[PDB]
Amino acid sequence: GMNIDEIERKIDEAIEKEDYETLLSLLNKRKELMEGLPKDKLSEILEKDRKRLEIIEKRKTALFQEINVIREARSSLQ
Amino acid sequence: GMNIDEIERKIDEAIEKEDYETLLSLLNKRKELMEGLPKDKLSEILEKDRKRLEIIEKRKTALFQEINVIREARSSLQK
Ligand SMILES: [Ca+2]
Repeated sequence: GMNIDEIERKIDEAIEKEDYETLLSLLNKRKELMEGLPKDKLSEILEKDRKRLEIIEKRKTALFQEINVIREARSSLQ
Repeated sequence: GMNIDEIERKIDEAIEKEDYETLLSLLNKRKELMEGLPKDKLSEILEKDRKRLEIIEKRKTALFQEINVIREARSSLQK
């Protein structure tokens, strides 16, 4: 078993490497440990998750920008 | 400026490197030359363009897959 702090560290690593499938699995592993945490640690993990979500939402808007440039190229190839 | 052969080569280089802004620019430069080309070079270019469309469409689909997994991660984060 990995401890909460060790999964927390892999979660941020996954996010940085833009490895979202691995992130998914870590969050699902973390889901088991969530119910037996003290309230202060839980609240800091949830606060941290807001910041994590800000990171991937910026990555998502960048993917949409790159998709759109390919749409321009596609029109220009046609 | 550059001739058609050099542009076509840089175009394939831009596709490989995911440099779609440079592709756009190169395609604009090519569109000026298109009118003057022989019918044989035009058809060569149209054929290449098909394969090129396949490559960037495959890459656009890959990006959407990333977006789709990202949406799942958000859900799992938003509990
Ligand atoms: Ca992975």
